Amino acid sequence: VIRKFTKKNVARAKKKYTPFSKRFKSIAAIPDLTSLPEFYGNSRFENKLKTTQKHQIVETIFSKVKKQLNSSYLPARENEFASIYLSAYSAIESDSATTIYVAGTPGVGKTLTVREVVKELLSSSAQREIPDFLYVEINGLKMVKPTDCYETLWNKVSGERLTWAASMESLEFYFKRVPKNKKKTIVVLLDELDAMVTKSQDIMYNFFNWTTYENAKLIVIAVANTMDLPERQLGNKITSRIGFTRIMFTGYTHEELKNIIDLRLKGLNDSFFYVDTKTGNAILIDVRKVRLRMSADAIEIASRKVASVSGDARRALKVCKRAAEIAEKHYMAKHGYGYDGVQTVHITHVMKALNETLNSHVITFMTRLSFTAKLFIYALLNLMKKNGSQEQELGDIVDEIKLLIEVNGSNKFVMEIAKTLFQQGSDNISEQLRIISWDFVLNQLLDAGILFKQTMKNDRICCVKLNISVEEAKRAMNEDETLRNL
Amino acid sequence: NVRMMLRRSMYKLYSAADAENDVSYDLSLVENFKRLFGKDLAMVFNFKDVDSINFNTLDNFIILLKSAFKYDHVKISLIFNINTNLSNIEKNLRQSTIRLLKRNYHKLDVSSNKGF
Amino acid sequence: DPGFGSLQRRLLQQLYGTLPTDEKIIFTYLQDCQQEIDRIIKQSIIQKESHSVILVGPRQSYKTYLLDYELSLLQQSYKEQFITIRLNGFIHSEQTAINGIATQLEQQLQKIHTISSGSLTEVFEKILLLLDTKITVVFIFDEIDTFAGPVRQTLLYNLFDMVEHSRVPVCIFGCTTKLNILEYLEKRVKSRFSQRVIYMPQIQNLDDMVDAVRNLLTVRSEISPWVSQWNETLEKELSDPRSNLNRHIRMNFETFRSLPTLKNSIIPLVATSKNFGSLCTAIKSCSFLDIYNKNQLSNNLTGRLQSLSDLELAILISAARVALRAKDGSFNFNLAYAEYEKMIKAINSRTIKLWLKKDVKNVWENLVQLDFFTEKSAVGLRDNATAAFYASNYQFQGTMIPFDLRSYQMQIILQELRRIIPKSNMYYSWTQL
Amino acid sequence: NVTTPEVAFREYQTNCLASYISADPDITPSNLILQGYSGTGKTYTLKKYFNANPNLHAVWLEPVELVSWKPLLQAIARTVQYKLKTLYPNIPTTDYDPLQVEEPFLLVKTLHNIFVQYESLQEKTCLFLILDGFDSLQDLDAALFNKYIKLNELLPKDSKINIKFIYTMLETSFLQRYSTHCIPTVMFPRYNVDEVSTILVMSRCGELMEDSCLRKRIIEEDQFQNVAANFIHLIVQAFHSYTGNDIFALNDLIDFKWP
Ligand SMILES: Nc1ncnc2c1ncn2[C@@H]1O[C@H](COP(=O)(O)OP(=O)(O)OP(=O)(O)O)[C@@H](O)[C@H]1O
Ligand SMILES: Nc1ncnc2c1ncn2[C@@H]1O[C@H](COP(=O)(O)OP(=O)(O)OP(=O)(O)O)[C@@H](O)[C@H]1O
Ligand SMILES: Nc1ncnc2c1ncn2[C@@H]1O[C@H](COP(=O)(O)OP(=O)(O)OP(=O)(O)O)[C@@H](O)[C@H]1O
Ligand SMILES: [Mg+2]
Ligand SMILES: [Mg+2]
Ligand SMILES: [Mg+2]
Repeated sequence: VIRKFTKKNVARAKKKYTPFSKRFKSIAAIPDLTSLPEFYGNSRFENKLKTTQKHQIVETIFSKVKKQLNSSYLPARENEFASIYLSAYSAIESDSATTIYVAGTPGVGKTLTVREVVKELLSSSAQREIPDFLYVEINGLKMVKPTDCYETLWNKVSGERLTWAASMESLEFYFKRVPKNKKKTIVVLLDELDAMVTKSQDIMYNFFNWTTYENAKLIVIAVANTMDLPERQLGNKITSRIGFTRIMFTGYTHEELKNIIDLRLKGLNDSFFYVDTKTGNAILIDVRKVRLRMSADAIEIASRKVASVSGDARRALKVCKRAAEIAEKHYMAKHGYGYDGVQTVHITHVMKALNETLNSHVITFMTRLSFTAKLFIYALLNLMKKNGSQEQELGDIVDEIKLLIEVNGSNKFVMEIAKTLFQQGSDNISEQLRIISWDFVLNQLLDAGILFKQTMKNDRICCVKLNISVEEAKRAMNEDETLRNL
Repeated sequence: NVRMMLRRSMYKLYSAADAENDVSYDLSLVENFKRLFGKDLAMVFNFKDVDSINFNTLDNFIILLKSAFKYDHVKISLIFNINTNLSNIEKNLRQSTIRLLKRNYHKLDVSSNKGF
Repeated sequence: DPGFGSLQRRLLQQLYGTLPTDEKIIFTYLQDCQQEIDRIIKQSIIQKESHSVILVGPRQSYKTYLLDYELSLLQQSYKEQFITIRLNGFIHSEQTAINGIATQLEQQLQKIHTISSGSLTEVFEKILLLLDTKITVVFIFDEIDTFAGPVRQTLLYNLFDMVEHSRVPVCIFGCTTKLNILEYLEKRVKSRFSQRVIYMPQIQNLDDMVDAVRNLLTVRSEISPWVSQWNETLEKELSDPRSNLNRHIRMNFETFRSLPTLKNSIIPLVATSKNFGSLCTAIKSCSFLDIYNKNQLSNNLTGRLQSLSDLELAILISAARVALRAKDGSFNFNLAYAEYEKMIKAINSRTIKLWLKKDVKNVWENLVQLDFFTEKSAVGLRDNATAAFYASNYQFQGTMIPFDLRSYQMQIILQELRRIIPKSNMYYSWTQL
Repeated sequence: NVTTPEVAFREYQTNCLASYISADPDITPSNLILQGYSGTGKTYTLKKYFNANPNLHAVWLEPVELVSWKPLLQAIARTVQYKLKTLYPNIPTTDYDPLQVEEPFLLVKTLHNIFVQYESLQEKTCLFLILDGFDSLQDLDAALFNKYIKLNELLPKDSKINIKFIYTMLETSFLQRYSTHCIPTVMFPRYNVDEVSTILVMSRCGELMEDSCLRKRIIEEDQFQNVAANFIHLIVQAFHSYTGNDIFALNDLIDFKWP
């Protein structure tokens, strides 16, 4: 058979098609799923990434501060912890089904406190105060396809691998018809729910609908970045019909961020260290004893700057880590140390680490361009000063460049550079319609994002706009000693 | 477009050659024709309703088929079903394409009105 | 003699940067940036910290060069401590990046001592099982702006989560030309990013370019008898402020400010020399640089104008006259021919053969083909393959009307033709209205 | 270590070709562009250079026959495999299916799998992939050439076989879209009337003087070359204003008006 096209790289998973409604003859024929070694979960790739080191690492006194300010390593989230914990505990002890929607901006401690509530629930179930439950964590931004959540959750429930539609019918039949005495309670963390709802609202409506079933024994914790995601993905009738718990996560204040930072630094500040003077390795208590500190006002202004802009813990922790890294860079450069009295992280280190975030490189990039690129930007600024359109044709820029060269003939620099600009300093080269490196600087300003150019194959009538603002361009061209006097 | 013309032409060519291992439906089927099937190739293109095909596409397809002239086992014949007249056709084709088509062409009045 | 061949080969390998790592040339104005990059990699492969950092700079600003030199520096001392996964934003799509990561992981783990088997869901789950002392995984992401699209930024989210939370040491080097790269990221992605942005250092003064040329062309190993004399000839030409070499370096500094642009001209100056005296004469004169610069401009709108015939030039001038008189700059074949025929009639009244319409059609097609004319409001060459596919299935209105009625616009205006056409040409007086 | 042949008005282009194209991969650029309009002798000069250096390993692809990007990738994989097994017949290789290449990443993977089985070679070699007419591709989006510039970065640098790309393109504006990449580019400017006349004489006088109609005319009733050259200059003097500097159009007019 002669084919019209070929698909030669099809890789298909060995996933079955038959849903759970056909695994048994009747609803009364289903055994105890808790007493089954494939149900409810009743990582071999670590040794791939393993090797042996030859030389010992020199662990500098600041590397403790850097390692201990990582996001991988619950002050201020007590009402949220209490609310999620009492909703989940009350629904678990009553063998009911509930759903808690948690919203907020990134980095405010949403996933962390939901996980801490879940571990506290697991510890209480270890003391047999509440019945046992399965914990499933489903992240919408960790998927190839949004329907794979259906494949994931059922695989955590039954242990078998199905396709997503059959998994959806299996989960529907599990939460609807399977009796409560033959099943276990399930707590689902639906993180990044906006990643799974972009195409359509099937996953949102299915997961919220399963908690309305009397047989479900299902706890769904759904975490998102906007508050009106259920109100705009489902109607108000549906959201009134489910009745989810609604919890917002406001950004941290500066005092809360400060307590977070020095609770990360509780055992390290104002502490002693035995430091090897020839290598720089430090051991927490030929050897010098060095005290280490971070000042209070540095953390204070860092947490004050973060709480004004974003209020998230990740930025505050990362500027503290960057300040410690800057201090350790200067320390290692001063003492000549390698990789294999009082040491302080100062206010100026936090200032510099914040200034790398605060400042922009647009003006600095534009002041170090060539004369032709600055000529292009100056001609563009002259054109938007004259006709006031904010989009200029490229031919108008060419004519404005030609006019600026022709007018300033008495200037020493323009007289010295015009032969370069229109003949590349050579008498065998004819006078060109464009300047030398015209398309080079046009492509460079388009690649940098300074410019925007429309898609048009006529090079004269094609339009170009500044993609930054007019004031950084004015500040850049007034820095140049050539452009600012003409 | 020219891509669909070439893909349909090479699918029909490969199907007709197989009728009496998959391949790419492009002009490398033409250059590899004697390596696969062992015999020489004579393609006869019949363009139906030439007054209806977009002439830029047809010009680019003729320029595409010009690339097969460097293969010694290929000859190409073109049949144009002209409905209006020949002067209306050559005013829509580019002059280099007309110079290409001028080397050997034959006109044939195929109307039922001719001679009654 | 083999000595000049050895010296020419050494100059060519120094210009292409294909020396070994111990002999590799690093420019002074780059060195601090190199040291900063040298810090971050040394905090990942040796000290097992996790880093994410984006290098921002223009094309040919030595991002890939410095990253490759750092990796090949670390490869000769710690080869069992890290693996390298490299992705490119042009080649890898959102689907094929996962397959590329898995394939590169399985070969790089077999180069020290399956993830890539199955569907995309299974492969991505196995990758997250692998990633989300220990071997450092170093990711080199070229054109990282293409994955920071207005679409779910799934891969950047997962890579930055591997940076923050994973027990595997992970170092990401993104590379971009966009100065506002932080605005491209979604909030969750930006929050998970370390906000360590290295802007690549620019050439600030002419002595930076002079020192870089001195670094590129000085042979610092005695592998030829001509090495010392070539070095002192080089130092004499680079020390003279009025030499031809300093003039060309100043010219590049004011126009391109690009050392690779200068290397592309210096390479066939060295490679076309036949002996040592010819090479010394060529570096004294730099006449080959002028010939090179003349060749690089030979197919722009100036050199294409001088290749036209007098009938082609007459049709171009007539079309420019009609386009200048038109309100929107549009013209067609009929208006241009009418202007041309009244122009030949007014010249012959004060002899020139007037060509017919059928012959002027070929000249018109040749002027369209040489990009002197352009179809009105034509987009031209589309940005991406999807837009080109959408355009290729559309039937444009210009392709069905007869050729004499198609609207066209000039890529060169009448004033530019008056600038370029010499005074002795017989159609120069019609470049004014 | 290379031979620079004689091309009649392309001496600078041949010298640049000798300066850039070499059998040693350390002194050879990854990408080389030859830019010129139609009939400027790009194919002629490149063919003369590669036939003057038979030790250079070149693979010729014309992308006007492939139309789209996927057949171009498949043709690259197929022709690279074919050239390697007719170049090294004593190296046992697995014949990879070129139709499995449906993505640029798949081309990278397939080329890596092709090149790892030639590591038994002694010296590092060059594979010259000549994409004669890249911008003659019919679909031709802007983002395609950027995939081919950066293709060598994804392939192993210490491999025995290194792929070198030589691109031929027509339009100046297409080339000027990629000016910041600083790829070495050799320009082929359009010939003048004298150069066109000399090229037409040297390429068509031997075919005109040995034609069947002329030798039938001398029997019905150096100087044959004189009358063929005189016809060529008469055709040029009559029709240079009409054809411009087009070699092909003047060749058609010569072929039409010779009998
Ligand atoms: N209250 C807190 N106490 C201590 N550390 C915190 C706190 N809140 C956040 N952090 C730190 O900041 C990190 C970010 O928190 P988390 O992952 O819970 O944020 P999130 O609100 O879920 O963010 P996103 O929307 O980006 O996923 C945590 O991993 C932790 O290291
Ligand atoms: N691995 C390498 N070995 C030798 N020279 C190299 C290497 N990588 C790049 N170069 C050279 O370094 C110079 C700078 O180009 P490079 O590719 O490093 O810039 P870039 O900023 O990474 O570019 P782009 O943004 O276009 O990817 C060029 O002349 C290039 O040929
Ligand atoms: N320098 C030359 N010496 C002799 N003949 C030449 C020369 N240049 C061109 N020709 C002749 O003109 C023909 C056309 O040249 P060629 O095909 O190389 O041009 P091109 O620029 O590659 O064209 P295109 O853009 O159409 O592919 C050649 O096949 C050859 O017969
Ligand atoms: Mg979270
Ligand atoms: Mg790069
Ligand atoms: Mg050619």
